[PDB]
Amino acid sequence: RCQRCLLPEKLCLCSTITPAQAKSRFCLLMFDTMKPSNTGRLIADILPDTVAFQWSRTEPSQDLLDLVQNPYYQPMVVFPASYADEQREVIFTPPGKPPLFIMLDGTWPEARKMFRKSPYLDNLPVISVDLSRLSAYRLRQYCTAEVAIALLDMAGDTGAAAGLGEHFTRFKTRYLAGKT
Amino acid sequence: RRCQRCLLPEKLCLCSTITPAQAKSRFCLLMFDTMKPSNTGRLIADILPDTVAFQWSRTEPSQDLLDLVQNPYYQPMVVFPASYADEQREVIFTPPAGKPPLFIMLDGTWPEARKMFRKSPYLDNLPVISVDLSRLSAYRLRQYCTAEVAIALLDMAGDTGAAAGLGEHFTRFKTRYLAGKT
Ligand SMILES: CSC[C@H]1O[C@@H](n2cnc3c(N)ncnc32)[C@H](O)[C@@H]1O
Ligand SMILES: CSC[C@H]1O[C@@H](n2cnc3c(N)ncnc32)[C@H](O)[C@@H]1O
Ligand SMILES: [Zn+2]
Ligand SMILES: [Zn+2]
Repeated sequence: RCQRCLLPEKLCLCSTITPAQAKSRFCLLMFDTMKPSNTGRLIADILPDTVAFQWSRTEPSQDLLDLVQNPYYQPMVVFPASYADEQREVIFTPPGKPPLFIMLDGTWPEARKMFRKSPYLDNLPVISVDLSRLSAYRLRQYCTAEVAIALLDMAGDTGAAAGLGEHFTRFKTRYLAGKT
Repeated sequence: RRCQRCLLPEKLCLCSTITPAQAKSRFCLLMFDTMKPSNTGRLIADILPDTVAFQWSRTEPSQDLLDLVQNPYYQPMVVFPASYADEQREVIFTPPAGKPPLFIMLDGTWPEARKMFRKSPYLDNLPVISVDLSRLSAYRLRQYCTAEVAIALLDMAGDTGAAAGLGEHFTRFKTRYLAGKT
């Protein structure tokens, strides 16, 4: 197995990676800090400015707090609108200020716990994802990578959205064939 | 649900990725019947579109096939393991210089290629070329199928650009063929 791409050495895709540029930026809030089937790591392959943090219940990192409170960005929590309280601001599109998409990586019981017990995210708006936009990139819950492609298209980053789609498709195919 | 041109599930269609190459060598596929997706001889035509294919016949060979294996513009070779040749049969381990090579492939199952090798009087005066398969290492590829053999022959003839192009195309097909199988 390759160590960079985690695919068996006969199926390495590291030679095919070509990054794209986007006005949007991603922040990965990880619960365990990686398994080969985790799709959030594919985002950094196409957008190397992606930042990642290990989630902590008691003591959040000072690097993380300085980012979500940086007025340069318009931060927003990416989580389905059904899970939000009646007073929580919910939006359906990313507004001038470049978005900072905060993803909650992990299984659904863990992403719910991260959503419910992080006081530093409670004043941020929630963005509900229009997954219908995956049709324009010929893609069919939905993993962290598929949601990211929809967000890039929602913000006008078509070049980066198309790139992540071909890279994600390239990975899924070599992953299935590696099981054979 | 399956693409008609590449014979893979439409979600794994690779037709948009095909880029042809150019080579001094030419291929002639002698086939036993008409297609199963795991048959690899068609990948050669994707990268070298001047490939010609004929249906084998025990009684009446075609005149397009007979005129081509007697056209003195080419140097024709029967691609077959030398172990099955008569002791008087000329055997070679490299394509000669000058005249461009014309590789005659016997595509089918090993009982079918053996029958064609013995019952074709129009092929018996031609030399048998023995393929050097260790050349597949230069293309990161590990008997073998028809397409794998053709990559070696291209390398023996000095057509490295086309040998590499067919290398990617073969790996692409095999990867997407295994994935859609699961
Ligand atoms: C493996 S959990 C997938 C993650 O992607 C994001 N996500 C997935 N589906 C949705 C959705 N329908 N709406 C908003 N965010 C989502 C959330 O960050 C979630 O924790
Ligand atoms: C019978 S299907 C195998 C295909 O690979 C070719 N092939 C496999 N091994 C050899 C070999 N050792 N010498 C020549 N052709 C071979 C065959 O001629 C046919 O095209
Ligand atoms: Zn790799
Ligand atoms: Zn196709």
